[PDB]
Amino acid sequence: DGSFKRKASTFRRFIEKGGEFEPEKGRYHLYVAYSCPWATRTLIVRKIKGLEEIVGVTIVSPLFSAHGWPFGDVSPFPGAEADPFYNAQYVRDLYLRADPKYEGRFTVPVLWDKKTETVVNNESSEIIRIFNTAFNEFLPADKAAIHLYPEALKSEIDEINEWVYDTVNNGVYKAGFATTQQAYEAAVIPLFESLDRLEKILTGKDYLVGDQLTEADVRLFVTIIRFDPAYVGHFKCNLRTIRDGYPAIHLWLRKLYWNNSAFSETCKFDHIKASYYAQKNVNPTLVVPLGPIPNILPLHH
Amino acid sequence: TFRRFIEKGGEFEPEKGRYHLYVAYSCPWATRTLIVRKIKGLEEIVGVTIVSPLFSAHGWPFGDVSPFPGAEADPFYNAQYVRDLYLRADPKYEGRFTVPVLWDKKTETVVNNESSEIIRIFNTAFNEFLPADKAAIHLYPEALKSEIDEINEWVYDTVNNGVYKAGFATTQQAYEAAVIPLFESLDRLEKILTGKDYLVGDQLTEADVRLFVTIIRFDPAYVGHFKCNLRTIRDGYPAIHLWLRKLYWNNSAFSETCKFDHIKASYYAQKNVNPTLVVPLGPIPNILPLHHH
Repeated sequence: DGSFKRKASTFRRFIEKGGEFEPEKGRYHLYVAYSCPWATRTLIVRKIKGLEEIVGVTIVSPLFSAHGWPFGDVSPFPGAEADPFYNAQYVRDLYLRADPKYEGRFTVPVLWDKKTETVVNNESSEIIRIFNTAFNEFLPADKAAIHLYPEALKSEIDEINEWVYDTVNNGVYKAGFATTQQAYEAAVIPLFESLDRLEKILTGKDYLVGDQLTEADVRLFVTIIRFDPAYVGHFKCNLRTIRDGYPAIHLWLRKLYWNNSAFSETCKFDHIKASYYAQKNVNPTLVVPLGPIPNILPLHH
Repeated sequence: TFRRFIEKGGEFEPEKGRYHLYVAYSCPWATRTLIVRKIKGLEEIVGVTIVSPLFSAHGWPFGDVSPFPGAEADPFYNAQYVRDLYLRADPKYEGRFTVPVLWDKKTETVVNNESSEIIRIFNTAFNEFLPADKAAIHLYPEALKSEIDEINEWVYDTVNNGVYKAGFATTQQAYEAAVIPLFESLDRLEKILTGKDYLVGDQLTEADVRLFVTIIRFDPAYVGHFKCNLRTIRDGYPAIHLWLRKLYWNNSAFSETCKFDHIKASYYAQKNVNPTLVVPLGPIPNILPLHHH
């Protein structure tokens, strides 16, 4: 075969009044890696909705090991942190604390409940939607009104998300984790056709849907911001680059990054590059290339 | 120790149909001799055999051993690998079994296996068999020799060898120690070539040939596989990029000897660097058209 098949996330609970997980301040905690785009989704939205003092965060080490994601005391790296709560050493320890029999993959992001010591949700697409409303009572009326998945734009967001996820978000992994030439080509060609499609959508536009920030932008951003700095080279996604092959995408990308601090402050290029290029099965030398220079070009304005 | 020349009255007299080049399209050193062979119109005077680009544990295989489009069988000795030629010439030879090999079919020996000396031989050794315009061509003429040597020195050390020093580095430190001077030399070349068509003397010389074989492989192979990715030629060095496209598109000697499929297959089958053996489909195209902005 040789093709990459992503497994689904199995912690799919929400935070709702009267439910198992009541909205509370200081109760829920996000375990993430700065390198993981899926995890970065939740960080971006945490800052967009102003949840920084309502939902906590721990940064695991970018240096994925044989035991998974280590905490910062186990595999030090600038900005990587120790687990504040269970003296955990690997993200795995969190999962097996929630369920010693759990047999899924030990992925970030983890939206964690400190009260019952379990995983509420480990599906990035649901965590950012939780963040749209679940904590609105702890927010000012205007910050609470922020909603990245609004009803009036829902279907259009869903329609773009479906193929962006399949051929772009996951497409880069299907290309880079392919182990045959046939599997590699079957992923990378649709990837770049989807980029051609996105380029037309974004021509003369600042946002994918409705001329305003939505989760479709967030979800696409975490892949594209990583494209030139890592996916082009390490994952062989190199038919062309964003900065020189897709001017509309490139402009959209630079405006998100440079004009909206939620996108730039959660973007750590050293974590990103260290993580991908430490994958032995793809890059045995473990060398991290010094390029591209820069990680993202200025807006020029 | 195979560093002999072709001169009248010498061990290897200039003769037609006597001398033969064994090369791989993927190797830039070997490609030097292919480019100069066509610049000097030597195609029907000096023969060529294209070995397989799929380098093996036994070295360069011939095309019957490791088939690949355009790779050929050895026409003369049923050789399987390039080493067999070397050991035909001298069973005790203990050097590297490199291409290019400039081979003497008469006495069955290696005349020369140094690409820098082969392309110089080609400047004059066969001029008696050529039309006047091809015979007058000289890529290392006396009046530019010192200038060609000066640029060759650091091009060879930090660019020709440099992409290999970076790409074959096994530590972060060695890698950076190689790639940084590489791109500083490219910055230097960018200045030299701003508003110029040739590195030296406003005319084609071996300096252009020697730089071309590295740069033509830069975006299609060295950027990704050898991590020479601070910036690309096509987007980072417009002067180099123009010089390059003029050589390729205006001079058939540069383009007809350029087989990007051989180049990419050869680099990306290096198991120690790219264990998956996948060959990227990009960049698209391998070299942009001449009238592109």
